[PDB]
Amino acid sequence: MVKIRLARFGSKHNPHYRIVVTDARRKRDGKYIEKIGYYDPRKTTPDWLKVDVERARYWLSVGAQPTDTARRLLRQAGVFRQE
Amino acid sequence: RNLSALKRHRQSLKRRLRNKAKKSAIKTLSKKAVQLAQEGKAEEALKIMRKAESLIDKAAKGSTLHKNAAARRKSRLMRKVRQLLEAAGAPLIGGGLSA
Amino acid sequence: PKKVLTGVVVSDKMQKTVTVLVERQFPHPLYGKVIKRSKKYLAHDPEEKYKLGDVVEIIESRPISKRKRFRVLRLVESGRMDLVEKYLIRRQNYQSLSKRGGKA
RNA sequence: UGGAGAGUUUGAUCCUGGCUCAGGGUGAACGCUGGCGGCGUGCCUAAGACAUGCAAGUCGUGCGGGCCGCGGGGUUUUACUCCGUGGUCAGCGGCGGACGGGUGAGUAACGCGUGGGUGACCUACCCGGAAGAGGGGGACAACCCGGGGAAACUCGGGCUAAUCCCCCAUGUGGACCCGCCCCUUGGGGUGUGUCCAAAGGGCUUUGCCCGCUUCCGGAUGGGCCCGCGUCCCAUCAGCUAGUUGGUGGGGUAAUGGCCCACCAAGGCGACGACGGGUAGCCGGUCUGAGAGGAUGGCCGGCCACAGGGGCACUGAGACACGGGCCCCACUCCUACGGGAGGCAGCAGUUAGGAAUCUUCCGCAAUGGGCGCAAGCCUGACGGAGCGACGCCGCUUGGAGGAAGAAGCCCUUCGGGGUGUAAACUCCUGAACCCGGGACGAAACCCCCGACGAGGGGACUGACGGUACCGGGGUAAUAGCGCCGGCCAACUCCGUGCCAGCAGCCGCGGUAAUACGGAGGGCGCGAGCGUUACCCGGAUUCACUGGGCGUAAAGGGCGUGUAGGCGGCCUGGGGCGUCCCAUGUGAAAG
Ligand SMILES: [Mg+2]
Ligand SMILES: [Mg+2]
Ligand SMILES: [Mg+2]
Ligand SMILES: [Mg+2]
Ligand SMILES: [Mg+2]
Ligand SMILES: [Mg+2]
Ligand SMILES: [Mg+2]
Ligand SMILES: [Mg+2]
Ligand SMILES: [Mg+2]
Ligand SMILES: [Mg+2]
Ligand SMILES: [Mg+2]
Ligand SMILES: [Mg+2]
Ligand SMILES: [Mg+2]
Ligand SMILES: [Mg+2]
Ligand SMILES: [Mg+2]
Ligand SMILES: [Mg+2]
Ligand SMILES: [Mg+2]
Ligand SMILES: [Mg+2]
Ligand SMILES: [Mg+2]
Ligand SMILES: [Mg+2]
Ligand SMILES: [Mg+2]
Ligand SMILES: [Mg+2]
Ligand SMILES: [Mg+2]
Ligand SMILES: [Mg+2]
Ligand SMILES: [Mg+2]
Ligand SMILES: [Mg+2]
Ligand SMILES: [Mg+2]
Ligand SMILES: [Mg+2]
Ligand SMILES: [Mg+2]
Ligand SMILES: [Mg+2]
Ligand SMILES: [Mg+2]
Ligand SMILES: [Mg+2]
Ligand SMILES: [Mg+2]
Ligand SMILES: [Mg+2]
Ligand SMILES: [Mg+2]
Ligand SMILES: [Mg+2]
Ligand SMILES: [Mg+2]
Ligand SMILES: [Mg+2]
Ligand SMILES: [Mg+2]
Ligand SMILES: [Mg+2]
Ligand SMILES: [Mg+2]
Ligand SMILES: [Mg+2]
Ligand SMILES: [Mg+2]
Ligand SMILES: [Mg+2]
Ligand SMILES: [Mg+2]
Ligand SMILES: [Mg+2]
Ligand SMILES: [Mg+2]
Ligand SMILES: [Mg+2]
Ligand SMILES: [Mg+2]
Ligand SMILES: [Mg+2]
Ligand SMILES: [Mg+2]
Ligand SMILES: [Mg+2]
Ligand SMILES: [Mg+2]
Ligand SMILES: [Mg+2]
Ligand SMILES: [Mg+2]
Ligand SMILES: [Mg+2]
Ligand SMILES: [Mg+2]
Ligand SMILES: [Mg+2]
Ligand SMILES: [Mg+2]
Ligand SMILES: [Mg+2]
Ligand SMILES: [Mg+2]
Ligand SMILES: [Mg+2]
Ligand SMILES: [Mg+2]
Ligand SMILES: [Mg+2]
Ligand SMILES: [Mg+2]
Ligand SMILES: [Mg+2]
Ligand SMILES: [Mg+2]
Ligand SMILES: [Mg+2]
Ligand SMILES: [Mg+2]
Ligand SMILES: [Mg+2]
Repeated sequence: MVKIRLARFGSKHNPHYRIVVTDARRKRDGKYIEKIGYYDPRKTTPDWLKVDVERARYWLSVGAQPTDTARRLLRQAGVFRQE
Repeated sequence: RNLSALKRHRQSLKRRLRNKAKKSAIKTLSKKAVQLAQEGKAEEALKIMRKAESLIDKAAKGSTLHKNAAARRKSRLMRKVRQLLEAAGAPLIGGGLSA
Repeated sequence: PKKVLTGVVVSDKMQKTVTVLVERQFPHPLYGKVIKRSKKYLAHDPEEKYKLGDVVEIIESRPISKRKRFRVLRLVESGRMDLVEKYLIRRQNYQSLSKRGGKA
């Protein structure tokens, strides 16, 4: 099914993931359906994680299944927070 | 060597014979109805047609016919039978055709 | 949108099918001058309603056969073999240009 | 914000004109040379052949067993026999094996690009919604018994479970025929008739979880069709009979001669059919002032292929690289009857070649498959290795030091050069030593809380004792090409049309700035040259941006077909053309 997962975009020893919505079957770095965020594991800048909850929620509402790390990040940005 | 994908193969043959079988029946009963109808025997033709209809749907119950493949057979069947009966018939047993 | 084209009926010698010669104009990709290029479409005619010289609109359709993926929409204006003539002569002119002799 | 020209045809001149150089680029290769590091990149040839290991499995929460344990019962005791539990093996059953990874052989094509069409369609797993799962029956492995074979394995006989197969029921609904209605190419609704459902499992058991069934829809992925665009040869001009169309049928998820029977006689071509050559296409890449030329490695998208040819089965999906069948070539085993194979997966071997790497580390991260989960599997991938192959960073020292050492070197022998270069003085301190030492990892999980939101906790690093930080600390690789003009840089000597240079002009037949060496010099420097190839300069195919009296170029002349082109006024249309809005123009670049 369609997923919300991380696509690798940094450089050697300089990982920079790109949180994308893609079909489960594509290369992890292949053609995605939509970019809905980014994530710098090493937090090299204050802005090491953006998400756009609006969109993350649209895909979740239509099927998109996030990987474990994907939701960990989506949650950290309050995608599932309902308070 | 030796990869247990051999299993999928075994499995496919059981499936093959199973599908192959159901279809044989379908075609056999279909031709059967198309025959009695062609001979104007409305009563027992519709009788058999119903069996053919039934077998077709059941075949599409699992992965033997499925989709709209079943629907064509049925259509083509009800069509030929009803037309062939247009040679003095009157849908006697009033099987699956709707007056 | 299903492409709609307008052309002339050059062939009629076919059952439930007519040939529509469609022209188009465009600037040459390198030399600029506007040039006319044409193409024949085999269009569907279930009622054999159109004849030679009929300028008809053709619409993109669901395949009717190999070659036939267009149906005749409507008639734009009829009778006019001046258009059929160009095609015919240009067709007959093919006798001269070859290896064998021909009173083209 | 963008455009430089030069040498070379003559005694000399102008022009024409070709050749050649200066620039930039490359999956490079070769020669001489070679210190460190980051990031990229590396069979371009025989799509030659491949040893070996690894490259796809996973579920005991679908099912029954076999072998090996441990333990508990029936019993007064034995035999016998009942239950529980651990490991293990395959089997049945399911999901995955149609992805991910490889290569461009084929293909000049709706293959690809771009814009559209599908009332001609499909889509497992995921999401939303509606309805539901009542009863009965059956078989085949495993296992057991026997038979044929060297083996691969194959034949028969018996028993058995299930989310395995079948029947009956319920029919939300849906399928099909006929009718009617709305739409209008097979879209939606409706009525009668007929036809079609289901699977069970798990417990933090008498509910909740995982799952099952039919249907409507979403999302994603995909099939098919159409306009336009996509190389060379016309010393390839005619091509075609499934051919073109029709009717009926078959087939498919679906249109279609897709396939078949029958009928019609068509269809295509100079706006280049057919035939031959070559070639995977694109985003882009290189070059160019631009127009354009060349190109398609790496990365991303599409296609195609998996020893060559054909074929279909199973599946939501394959005509299926590590599935099946047959033919062919080949390797291998052989008890010769007959069998086993297919690295264009990673790595590696061998062959070919001018030439292209480690039979490495890890699944810690991201991604994928299966599982409730634990977790298992992932040569996808993340890393390290080798190669100046490319790009960037960096070092081989810093400051002082004679009107100037030695040697070499030229010399009008007086001096001139190498040279502040060296020596030497002082300063710093690449290497290397010692110490500390990461980010990448927080989730899954478990506890609280509703298996939710939210809060809390624990486990987890291949790279790696690496990066980086701090202390200590030695002056410690230099090379290559060139110096007649173009083209930055000149002298001596040897040689004597020889030996040899040479990109183009051209050098050498005894005073050679052009050969060879030397001193000196220029250029670049961990590289410098060479060869090859692409674009430029080259307005040297000229669309931008050229020509044809005598330089290459007017057809020997005419007639005329297609085609190209077309006077003045008005009106309609609005195709070309122009304008506004809007959609599209993936990411990377
Ligand atoms: Mg039969
Ligand atoms: Mg010249
Ligand atoms: Mg002359
Ligand atoms: Mg001269
Ligand atoms: Mg060396
Ligand atoms: Mg490297
Ligand atoms: Mg190759
Ligand atoms: Mg092997
Ligand atoms: Mg492995
Ligand atoms: Mg015991
Ligand atoms: Mg097992
Ligand atoms: Mg692939
Ligand atoms: Mg060809
Ligand atoms: Mg196609
Ligand atoms: Mg559609
Ligand atoms: Mg869809
Ligand atoms: Mg649902
Ligand atoms: Mg049973
Ligand atoms: Mg038994
Ligand atoms: Mg036996
Ligand atoms: Mg038996
Ligand atoms: Mg029984
Ligand atoms: Mg029933
Ligand atoms: Mg009903
Ligand atoms: Mg309608
Ligand atoms: Mg209807
Ligand atoms: Mg109805
Ligand atoms: Mg239960
Ligand atoms: Mg003919
Ligand atoms: Mg037909
Ligand atoms: Mg059909
Ligand atoms: Mg015929
Ligand atoms: Mg051709
Ligand atoms: Mg090729
Ligand atoms: Mg450019
Ligand atoms: Mg130019
Ligand atoms: Mg360009
Ligand atoms: Mg291009
Ligand atoms: Mg390559
Ligand atoms: Mg690529
Ligand atoms: Mg495809
Ligand atoms: Mg091979
Ligand atoms: Mg099937
Ligand atoms: Mg293989
Ligand atoms: Mg060799
Ligand atoms: Mg992993
Ligand atoms: Mg994972
Ligand atoms: Mg000094
Ligand atoms: Mg884990
Ligand atoms: Mg609780
Ligand atoms: Mg939490
Ligand atoms: Mg020193
Ligand atoms: Mg020179
Ligand atoms: Mg000079
Ligand atoms: Mg000599
Ligand atoms: Mg001399
Ligand atoms: Mg001389
Ligand atoms: Mg000299
Ligand atoms: Mg040019
Ligand atoms: Mg000229
Ligand atoms: Mg002349
Ligand atoms: Mg003349
Ligand atoms: Mg002549
Ligand atoms: Mg005019
Ligand atoms: Mg005109
Ligand atoms: Mg006008
Ligand atoms: Mg217009
Ligand atoms: Mg526009
Ligand atoms: Mg846009
Ligand atoms: Mg872009």
